[PDB]
Parts: sequence; structure tokens; C-alpha cells
Amino acid sequence: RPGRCYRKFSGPAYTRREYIPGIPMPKITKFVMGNVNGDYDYELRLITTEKGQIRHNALEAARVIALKYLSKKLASEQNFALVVTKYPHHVIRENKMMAFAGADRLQDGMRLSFGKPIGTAARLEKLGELVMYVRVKKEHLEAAKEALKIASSKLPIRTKIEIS
Amino acid sequence: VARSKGYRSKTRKLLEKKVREKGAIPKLSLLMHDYSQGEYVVVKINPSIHKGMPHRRYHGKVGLVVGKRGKAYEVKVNIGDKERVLIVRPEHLIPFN
Amino acid sequence: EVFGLVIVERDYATIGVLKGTKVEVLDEFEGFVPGKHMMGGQSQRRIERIIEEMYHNFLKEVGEKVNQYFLPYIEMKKMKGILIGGPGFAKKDLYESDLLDYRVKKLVLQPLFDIPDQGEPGLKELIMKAQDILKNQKYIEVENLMEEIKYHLAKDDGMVVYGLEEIRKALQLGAIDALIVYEEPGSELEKLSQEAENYGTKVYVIGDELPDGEWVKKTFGGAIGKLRFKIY
RNA sequence: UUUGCUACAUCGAUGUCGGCUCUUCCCACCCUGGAGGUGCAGCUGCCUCCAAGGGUAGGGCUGCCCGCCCGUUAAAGGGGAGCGUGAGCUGGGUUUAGACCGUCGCGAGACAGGUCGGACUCUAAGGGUAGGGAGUGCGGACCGCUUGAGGGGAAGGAACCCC
RNA sequence: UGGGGCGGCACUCCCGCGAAAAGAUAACACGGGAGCCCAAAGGUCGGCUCAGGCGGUACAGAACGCCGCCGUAGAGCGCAAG
RNA sequence: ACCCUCUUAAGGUAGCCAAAUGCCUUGCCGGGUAAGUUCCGGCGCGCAUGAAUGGAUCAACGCGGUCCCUACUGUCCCAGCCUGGGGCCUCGUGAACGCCCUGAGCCGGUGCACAGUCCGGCAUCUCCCUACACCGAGAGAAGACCCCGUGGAGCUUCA
RNA sequence: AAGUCCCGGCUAAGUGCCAACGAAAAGGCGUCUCCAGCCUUAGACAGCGGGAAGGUGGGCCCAGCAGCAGCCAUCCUCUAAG
Repeated sequence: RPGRCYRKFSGPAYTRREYIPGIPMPKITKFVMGNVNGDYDYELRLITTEKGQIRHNALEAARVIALKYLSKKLASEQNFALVVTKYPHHVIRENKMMAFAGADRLQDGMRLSFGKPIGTAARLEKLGELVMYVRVKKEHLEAAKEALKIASSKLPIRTKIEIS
Repeated sequence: VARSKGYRSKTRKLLEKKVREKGAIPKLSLLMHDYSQGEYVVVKINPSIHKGMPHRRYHGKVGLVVGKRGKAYEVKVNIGDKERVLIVRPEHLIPFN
Repeated sequence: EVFGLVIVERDYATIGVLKGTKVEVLDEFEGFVPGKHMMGGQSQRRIERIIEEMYHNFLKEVGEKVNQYFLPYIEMKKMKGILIGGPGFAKKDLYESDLLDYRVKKLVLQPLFDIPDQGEPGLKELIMKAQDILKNQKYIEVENLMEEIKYHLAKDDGMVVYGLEEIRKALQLGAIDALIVYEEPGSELEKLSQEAENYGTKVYVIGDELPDGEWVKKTFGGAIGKLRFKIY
């Protein structure tokens, strides 16, 4: 389903697992890559500039592409540390009954319209929240800006890159 | 769905007790005063004393003492434009001002 | 080589692979596409929705399951074609939709086939019906190589080497990119083929089954190869 | 341009599928015209950009629409107009009353399942359109010859053959 | 009653949330319950301290009884939730 | 093919079939056509065939349903010419329906969401005759469809 | 009806001449502006002629890759030059 459906806030935070049966497993499983505790010079970060939600599909695709680019440059355990910070706590739900139960003269239309869970997302409730960062030495500062630019292309919210 | 209208409905947090007020009645010095007719009191429900306990709608209101029946007091309170008389045990009262 | 086999119905699918002359089933699953009678809506307009919607939901998982079992084989470049069969229009709806990956969809060999049965007996029926296609699909590099060899011979550019004595000279230098060996058990040709594989030279073994094999045997004695670079 | 969601308009009625007939429009370009790239030698291909002036046909099967197929073609593109058009036709489909079958129901009966039979009203106040006659104005009554603001056009399009 | 039908019961009653820190507040909104059980599981008076862990003891074992140390409740209070 | 058990007594025999009965479904193979979702033959995973609730079966008969061939043709390619009666022009007789109004050219909008009348434009000299029916959400009938009413009527039965 | 009103700037598309009413991610040093950091008369950037390199084209593997085909180090005849 198009991402414009689940990019905006519609309702409260829906996270309590004990009152929500049958939540699908998120696509993201590994949130920290590389060699943390390595000796690094630069600590550049990816910062959002709007409020919204990021589906767990967008969050996993932005991670595979960034890891492949950095691993393509020199190596994997070598001097880079890739970390994605936000976890998908919010649960997004769809009134799927328009598919099946909306055509049996079953509770069709908007009758009994509370939806069923379809996946998870990361609410971004503040302006300027950290989403990813990567740590490299001084010789790799350029291959690290490009990794974050390619990853920023697969995310719904407008972002920046900051160097420190 | 419409809400159940029990006696203690929608009181999950009004009838809380803070961590430093728990236990069987702590303050005895308030109970050593005998309210006379014409005094002003505040209806403050004590969640741990379950006898002579008023309704949620009167918590924090200011009443006037008009009499006594046994160990409990007759308190006249205003809700809107209506006068209402309650019989409250003194563990659910504090003096006003 | 590996050939993909798919049989799809309105509510049943079978996935298999053809490894040489062996047929192996990968997954058989049902879909629960109901009819008009266990319904339901008791309305003509919206009863036809379900029958045409979990029909599509079933086709979605057929495509998804095909992707999981066939994409690994493609990444090692081991599949050479995909044959799809089945009764009705189920095969047409699956092939012409977006439910197959473009890598898989590009390997589907036309045309689609009518198969009445499912399971392993159905898979063997699909192979029997497509024996004509697999005849053309089994020798392509050999047919391409002979045309390329014929082009180089006329140009007289020395890119093609022939003769048992001269081939052994080029084999030691690793200059023969591909060596076509006529099938002759117990002769020097078979022994030469076994040695040739040690130098990285791809070897194609052909016999009388190909009309071009007679041309190779009559002219070059059955031994002819293509050179990676000019030698003399 | 589908299918849903909503229930704003029409219940003292806006005739409800398909086809035929006739007109016009969109462009997201199938062919015809221009330019470029190519893993473009030539022939044939594939792709990108401009462009709606002209074209896009005949049949078998089904009530169809979609679709499959036959012989050709430069190509036999895709959509809108109250799913354009029943005071133009048709009446195969569909939704009355009659009847048969299967399943269901104690029954009367039901199906969204199949099948046979089943009505198509009207003399055009107004506008529009296609043509044909008089009047007043310019400009006192008449005969004759003209110009060329303006308006419309596709008046032509395409293919095959020779060198 | 997001047409009616089929379904469900949001048709009597109770808890949380919806509910926007007084009061009132809707949805075929979400998460659930009651239609009883007890002569004690009721009344009063007295004594005691619970779950869990640590050290020492034959059978003895994570979990029998005994001797000590800690333990704000992490137990129990008929049944949903507070 | 044989034996044991449960619903509830038994467990579809002879035959027939994708049937006027088969959902899937244009079932599969063959015939007929250049090309056959219909038709014929065969098969039998028979959703849901079957024995006076009558099964199989067609001699003769049918203003019954369907498919194919020959002959024949204006049904068509693709229309043309001719004839009788009307229409057209004139004399006599002499109605009916539409009608807030006479103020109704059209394009884009506004507005309960498709205006003759409102807004912005572009147009527009007056009258008469024949022909056409596209628009006036054209005329004709307190919608038969659908829902509601603590409205009916006829039928049924285990109300 | 009332300003072809005044000052500082921008836009070349008829963009625009829209309170409620009609456009996103991406690309543009097209042009206009503000912050960083780094080189500049001890001659910057761009350009132009030359030196534009030598033991050695060292090499392992190789008929040969004589940087750049499969792993890789790393030494001065030197000074206005590598």
C-alpha cells in the first residue's frame, strides 16, 4: 500500500502488546553494524526535519543500502560503525475488511471499522531527531556522506547530514 | 459503548493515594476538633476509610455544617443551583481556610 | 542445468525443479477459493467480488512462493528456463501480472501448457509435453560457437585452432577459450578433452546428434577450438 | 477511463445492458512526419524527445464487454461526451405474470443456479440545425459589374512498382 | 442497524480506556466481566507476619522439619478490572 | 473386492450423463469450419443423475427448442430506377397534449454539487415556408423496484 | 468610486495578477544573498612551453600485462625539479 497512507499521524500511539493480538514481526532485526569501540575521528549523523512516521519497510531498506555501500568501499569489521537508533514501537492497522468482509454483505462499508494490525512504524514526535549515524576515520569522511545520502532517498521524511 | 455508572466509576486516579500517605488513618489531630454549626469544611474523600464515604462528584467542594447525627455530620453543599445535604464521617472532612 | 516447473490451478499449485532427468517437488499448497453456494452475501454484485478477490490473493502467494524457490537458483545462474502449465486461465493470469519477479518472468519459455493433474504425476506430464522446446534449449552455446567459429575461419585471422598436435601446443599456454571435442570413446579426442579442462578451457562434447558434428569430424578430424589470443 | 467508500440531488419517474447509425473531442503516440542514442556494418531491431494534420479495415466463436482464433495490413493505439445518441431503430441480455429440472424447505415456497415462452406509446408551442422566399437600414426609383475585413476546409492521405 | 437482510448485541448491570488534570459527554469504538458462591469465606477478641533469597543441619533433593540473617509487600484478601 | 463401527433403518442396483440437471467451466480428446464459449460423439474427479417420487428408449405425429448441408435469393458488399396511396400547393369541414413567464444564442463557472433567467465573456437586423428531430434533466401516469407504517389481502403450517 | 503613488531589491517564465482556492520527492553555481573552512604580491586559481623522468621496463606469477591481469612492499645521482 502506498506510503502516503501511513506517513501522517492518525490517532494516538498504539504500542501496548498485551492488548493487541497478532502483530507481525518487523523487517529490521539488526540495528548495530560494524566495529563499535573502534578508534574513529568523525561522528556524522542523519537528522530529520519534520514530524511523521517511518514504516519498518522503509527502515530496513535504508539500512541494507547503506551497509552495502560502506562494505563495498573497504571492508565490514573495519573502521566504520553503522547504527540505526529508532525502534518501530507503533503498530499500524488497516481496515482490511474492505477486501474480504466488505463484500459478503458482512460488516461492509464503514460498519465495524476498527482495523487489524499490518505492521509497525517509528513515530517521530520531535523536530530534529537522530535516525542514523556512522563513525569513521578521517580518510573515509567522503564515502560516509554518500552512504547517508543514498539511505536518505528511501525514507519518507526530509533529512539533513551533520558532521562532528 | 456507554459507560457503567457504578458508585466508584471513573475513579482510578481520584481515589489514588500517594506513596507517603498510605496506611490506616495517619492524621489524628484533625479528628480532635468537633465542628459546630456554621463552620466551613472541605469534602476530601479518604480512599482507605470505606465507611461514610461521599461520591466522586463532591470531592473538593466546600460545605457548611448544619447538624450532627451520631458520629457523622450533616453538611450542606451547592452543586449547581441546588442545595444538597450530605452525612459525612469526619475522616472525610478538613476545615476550610 | 535446472528447469523450473510450475503447475497452477484456481485453488492448487505445485512447484518443482527438473535436474537432468529427475523431478523434485518443492511445495504443494491449497488456497481455499470458495464458490457461489457457500456464500454468503446473497447479492450478485458483491459475491463476485470475493470469488475474484481471494482468487487474486491465492495468486499472490503462488508468485511469492515461486520467487523464494527460484531466485536462489538464478543468482548462481543455474536455471535455463521456466515452464508453466495448468488448466484454465490460471496460468495466463499469473504470467501476465506483476506477481512474478522480472528475473523469473524473463526465463519463462513460451507457450503455456494445458496439464490436467497436479502433483508429481502432473509435473511429469508437463515435461513430456515440452520435449520439443527442451530440444532447442539444450544446445545453444554449441550452435552459437559454430557460427562464431565459421566467421573466424573465413576471415583467416588465426583465431581458431585445429589439429591434435597444434591444440596440445595451445592448451599448455592456456590460449584455447573453448574446445569442441567430438564424441569418440577410447580415442585421443576423449583423452584430450579430459586434459583440456585443467587449463580453464571450457569443453563441449558433441557427436552425431548434431549436423555440424559431421562437418567438424570430416574437416578437422573432430578437434577444433577457439583461441583467447593470437599465437603466431 | 475500473472496483469500492459516503448518502449531497432526483421516489405526484431524468426509460436501466449490448449492437447499429451519425457527430465531435483528449493524448499518456499504434502507423504516417522530424531529431538523436545503441552492445547501430547493411537489412531488421530496441530505446528517448517533438508532434493529435491524416489513418487505424474484413471475418469465425459468445446476447454480450473482455478474450481466443483466421486471412490480410503502413498500422489494423487507448480513452471521454448523463458508461454521447430508444420523442433514431433493434430487442439477443436483464427484472412481472405461464412452465420444466437440480438443490433446499413439514409446507406454502426459495435460488442468484440452468432452460422454453413473453407489449417498445406521442400530430414538435420554444431553441438548434439544413435549405428556400419577402421587408426595413446603408440610400431618392432602377439596370449592370466588382473588391475582399471576416468565416469554413483534410481536400487530400497512404502504399506498391520503375530506375 | 453507515439501505434492508444475514450476523452481532454496543437491548439490564459492573471495571479500565476513549475523556481534553472540576462536573457532563457519542461511536456496529478498544480490553473484559455479572445473572452467583459462602454457616463461614459472617461478628468480635487475642497472638503472629507474607512472596523470595542466604548460612548450618541423615535420609533432605530448587522445593518436608529444626537453628539463625535479610526482606515496603515483590504475598494474600471467593470470582473481571481498578 | 472383502470385514468391523456411528449417525438414523439401509448405504444408489439396472441404467443414464457435463443433460432443459456440472459450481469449478469455454472440463479433456475427436468431428464439422480458414477460423466453433453453440452443436454432435466419447469419457465419467456425478457441487447436487436414477427407477410409477418412474429409469432406459424415439417408430408415427408437432404453427415445440437446436445444429449442419444443398438450392435460392437486394439480407448484405452498395445502392439505383420505376409504380399505387399519402406528403407538397389550393377550396370546404374542423380537434387534442404540452403552457409560472415569453424573457429561452452559446461557452466556461456559481450554486443541494449539469442554469432560458445568476457571474465573466463571445455573439446577435426583422418576418415567412419546407425539412430534421439533438436540447428544453421534452409529453403522458400521487414509481410497480427498494425501505418505512405497532397499514392490508390471499395462501401455508410444527405460530 | 479612489494612486498609471514613493523608496530599497528580485523574476523573463505571461511565472504571476488566489485569505478560505490548484502540486510533492528530486535536479539546476540560472541568477540574487548572507556562515564556515582552505590557498593568495615570499606571485594563488586557470592556462601556456619545457623538465614532463631515471636502477628498472625492479619485481612474485608469466612467451609478456614493462603502475592499472591473481597479494604486496617501498629505497636516492637530488634541489630553483618529480
